[PDB]
Amino acid sequence: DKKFHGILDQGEGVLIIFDEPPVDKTYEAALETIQNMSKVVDSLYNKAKKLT
Amino acid sequence: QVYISSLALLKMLKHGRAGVPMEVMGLMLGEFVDDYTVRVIDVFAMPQSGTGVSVEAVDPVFQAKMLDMLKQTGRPEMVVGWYHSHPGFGCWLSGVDINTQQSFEALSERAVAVVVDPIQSVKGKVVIDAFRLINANMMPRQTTSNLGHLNKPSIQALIHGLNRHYYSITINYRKNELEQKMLLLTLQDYSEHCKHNESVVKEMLELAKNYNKAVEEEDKMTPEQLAIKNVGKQDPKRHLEEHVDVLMTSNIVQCLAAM
Amino acid sequence: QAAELFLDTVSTFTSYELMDYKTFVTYTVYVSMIALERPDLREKVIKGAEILEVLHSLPAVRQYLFSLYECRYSVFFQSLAVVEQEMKKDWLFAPHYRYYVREMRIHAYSQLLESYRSLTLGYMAEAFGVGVEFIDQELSRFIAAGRLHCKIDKVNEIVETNRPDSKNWQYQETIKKGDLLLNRVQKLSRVIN
Amino acid sequence: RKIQLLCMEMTFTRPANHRQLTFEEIAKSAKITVNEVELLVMKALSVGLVKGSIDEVDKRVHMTWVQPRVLDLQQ
Amino acid sequence: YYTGRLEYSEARRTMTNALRKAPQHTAVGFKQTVHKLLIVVELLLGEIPDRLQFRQPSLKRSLMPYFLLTQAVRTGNLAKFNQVLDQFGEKFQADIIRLRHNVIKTGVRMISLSYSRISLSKEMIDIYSTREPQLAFHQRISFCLDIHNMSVKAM
Amino acid sequence: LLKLFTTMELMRWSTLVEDYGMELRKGSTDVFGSTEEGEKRWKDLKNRVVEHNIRIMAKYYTRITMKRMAQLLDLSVDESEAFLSNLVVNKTIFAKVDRLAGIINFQRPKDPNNLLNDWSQKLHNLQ
Amino acid sequence: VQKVVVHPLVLLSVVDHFNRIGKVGNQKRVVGVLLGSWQKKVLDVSNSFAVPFDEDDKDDSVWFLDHDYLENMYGMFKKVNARERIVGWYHTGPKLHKNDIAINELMKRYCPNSVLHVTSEIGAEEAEEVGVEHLLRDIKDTTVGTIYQLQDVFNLLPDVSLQEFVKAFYLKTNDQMVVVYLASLIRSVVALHNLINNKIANRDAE
Amino acid sequence: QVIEYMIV
Repeated sequence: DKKFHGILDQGEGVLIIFDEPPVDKTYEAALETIQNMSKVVDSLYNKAKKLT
Repeated sequence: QVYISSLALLKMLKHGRAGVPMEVMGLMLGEFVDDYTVRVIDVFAMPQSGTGVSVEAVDPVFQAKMLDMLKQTGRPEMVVGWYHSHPGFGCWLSGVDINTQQSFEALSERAVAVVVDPIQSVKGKVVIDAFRLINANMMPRQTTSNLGHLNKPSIQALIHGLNRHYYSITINYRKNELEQKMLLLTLQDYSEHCKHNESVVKEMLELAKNYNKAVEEEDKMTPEQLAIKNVGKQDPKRHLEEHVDVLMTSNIVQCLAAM
Repeated sequence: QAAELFLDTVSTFTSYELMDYKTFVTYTVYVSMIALERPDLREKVIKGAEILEVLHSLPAVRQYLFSLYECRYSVFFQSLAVVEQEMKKDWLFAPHYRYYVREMRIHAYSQLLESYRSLTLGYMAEAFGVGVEFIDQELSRFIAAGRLHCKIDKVNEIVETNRPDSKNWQYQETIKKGDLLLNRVQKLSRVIN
Repeated sequence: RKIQLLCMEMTFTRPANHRQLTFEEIAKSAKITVNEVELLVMKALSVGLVKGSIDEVDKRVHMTWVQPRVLDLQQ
Repeated sequence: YYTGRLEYSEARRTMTNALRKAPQHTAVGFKQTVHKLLIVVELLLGEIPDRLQFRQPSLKRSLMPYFLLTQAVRTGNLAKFNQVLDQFGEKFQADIIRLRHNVIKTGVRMISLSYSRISLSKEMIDIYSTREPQLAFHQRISFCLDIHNMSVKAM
Repeated sequence: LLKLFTTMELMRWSTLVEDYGMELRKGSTDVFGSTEEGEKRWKDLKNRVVEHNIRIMAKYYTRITMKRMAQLLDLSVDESEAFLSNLVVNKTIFAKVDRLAGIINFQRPKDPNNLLNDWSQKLHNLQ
Repeated sequence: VQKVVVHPLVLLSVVDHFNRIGKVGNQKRVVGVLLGSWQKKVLDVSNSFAVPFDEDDKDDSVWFLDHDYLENMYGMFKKVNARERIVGWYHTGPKLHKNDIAINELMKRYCPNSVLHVTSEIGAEEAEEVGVEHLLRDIKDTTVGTIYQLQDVFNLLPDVSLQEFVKAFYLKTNDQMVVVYLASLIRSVVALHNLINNKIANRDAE
Repeated sequence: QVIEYMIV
């Protein structure tokens, strides 16, 4: 909920920064969709499989 | 029968397409051996009037003087006959005949003109046809049975009534290998590769949701070719195919050449 | 889908007879911290003035709720052991409570060690008072699953944590995912159609 | 300064894949240190004579200079 | 499948080729041991939780021992894998280092206390990648679609 | 001021100023003999020593040293870090400044494909 | 300043012109001028005379004219079309020398840009490709139906340094590979939909 | 992978 960088230290007491090369969207859209096509194939399974 | 160098075809389409409709005119140059085999090498673009051009385009000094000039540093032999440049419709020559038919025998019977069409020919098959002097003489040529494709014109009464006088025959074509042969990267993550696979996968998401709705919906209660392919709300599914096609010619190939 | 739908509903159905309340807002506030994201709408859980007054009469799930964000975890595992005794009731039951205690557990440990680049044995023992082997065998089971980024660095007995991000999350996710999807088609696209 | 600039920059013919040398420039320059490392390539890098960055924690001068210079009959 | 009845490189592709023809075939012999035996060999290569236990309720064909050895490796200790092995002893298919291999995939941390404890070039650890590491898996599904063309040659 | 100030080359806080103190001060903004706010604008010129060569080491370099930047600009560590913080909070450079020696690095340690893209961009006698 | 575009009108005209002068001997750099619109990127769309080329056979130090003949064809095509101005001039392929730069300079009279060099682009043939696509029969377009400079050349060659660049290249490939895997999937699914359409169709035609 | 990189 606030800057996604801060891991801090107890011993020497520092604050490491820039943890992430952040989310580029690519895999998130790709993987997500491939999950859809499942729905569509199941529907086909309605027509083709729940017919024959 | 009638032959062309096809430079006359390209200067023909150039002069015609340049001046539509204005019916631009000109007159070509060539040689005669027999009945009607006419090699045409160059068409001569005789100039244009205001908007209506006629026999007055047969000028003394333009075609005479420039026939001497490109007789000298160019096309040496005699002219063939005229042409005419019908925009729009096709080929029928009502007011053209009184300005063309009587002009031929002033030179010779070995003289043809030709109406062309640089509007409706967007094609690579341009409308070209020469003709005869069958003003009179309704009184041989086995042809293998009347040549074929003039029993298939655009058979229209004013055209076929014009074809009583017209009698087109053929248009041959020549070219050489040289001319034929003659006529015959990157971009990576600028924003490019991302923002055309950040784009298209989103339409694969919700267009594949509408493809889900299509296969769920048309599975049952479907008849008469899906009400004629949904002319309305076009078009589900094919869109997905098109999207798939777009990236796989791009997100591989030049990327391939990256390697 | 469960929490938000529940969360943004309020509930009323013909005198709430299938809602059977003394259950519903509880079901929300112990279905939330699985999937409702700990920064985002967990504040909408806490400072949201629609649910806090009706869990006021329900202090057990209340002290189950404000024992995550307040890091008082010596009572939070106590609070989660209550939920593993009222897991008995609901007929949506068995891998829901075993998976549920699994993800309450894993989300509880991942919440703690993410803020630190190095986690000591005494402070992780301070989370309840369990000592060593509970955290050792248990966290080794979690990194055997590989769902946190920590590791039982017993060389010093101080646990290290950087964060490789969720760029790899996808890759690992989609190997299995892709396989399954194609397999379904592989289940169909033969002669049997 | 100027023949130090060109001729102590030109002697940077190290095809060594990516030219990276400072240790040569330590000994090639009869001069005290980082003044020889930065300031020569400061003014060599302001005008177009040498382009490229410098690390001096690493003591590392990267260069991609252009300077179309030599007749080079045997090159 | 009978060719499936050593090597483990292709037992799963002959498991895909094997588990095809049984709508309702037998109750002993042919229909039974192909599935459970081949997924046991699919653990002889070392493939663990997430295809195992929810795929069980299709067959349920006497279903005790081989599943018990699958979680006996999914946990991975010799102490109760002993009583899976010796106390059962008749499970057959007689034809140990693999459940050792599971727990030592972790380590304590990496080295494990100056190269010595027991449990019982891409500087990253193997997360993902944008080079040769993930390319192999990528060209998996591409190959699949290409092999799935066969569909167009069937009408 | 043209050939020195406009061309991206080094400066000094005041030795060019006391070098010009017989000409830039009086000779024949910065009003003061005792005038108010003629001082601070001249202090603004000290900022024109500061923010100029931070554009030079920012336009040119990676990490330098805490000490070497602390002696290029003749300051201590602290007010150089304060001028640096002023120079980053207004979003002029991209400083990976550090307390220890891994100071002001101008680099993208997440590997965007800007490098990939840049590489692609880089890619008589007969008579 | 921009480049040149092409119109194969002038290409067929010069090609037919060297079909003209190809008599016995006379392998000649036959220079003829072009007329057409000259502005930002153009072609000087139409050709003209030559006053045919002969020097001794190779002793190329003597000229051809008339300037009044320049305005014969350039002058009386204005009676036909008034859009034009001379820049372009050609000769044979492929050799050029100081004769050609001396007809650039000596017979200049307008011609600021006329290479038949940075103006190097051989065009599109706009609005008149109907007289090209009819002329692109047998074998078709594709098949249709199917020391200082060289010193600065190798300044931008070397790259095997795979730490950073190598990792980046690896990564991008992986990401794009994935994209293709994602796709090569939904077209396989919709292809399978065409399979069940054809199998239920011929199945009902039983 | 240029050798490795059926679709037509």
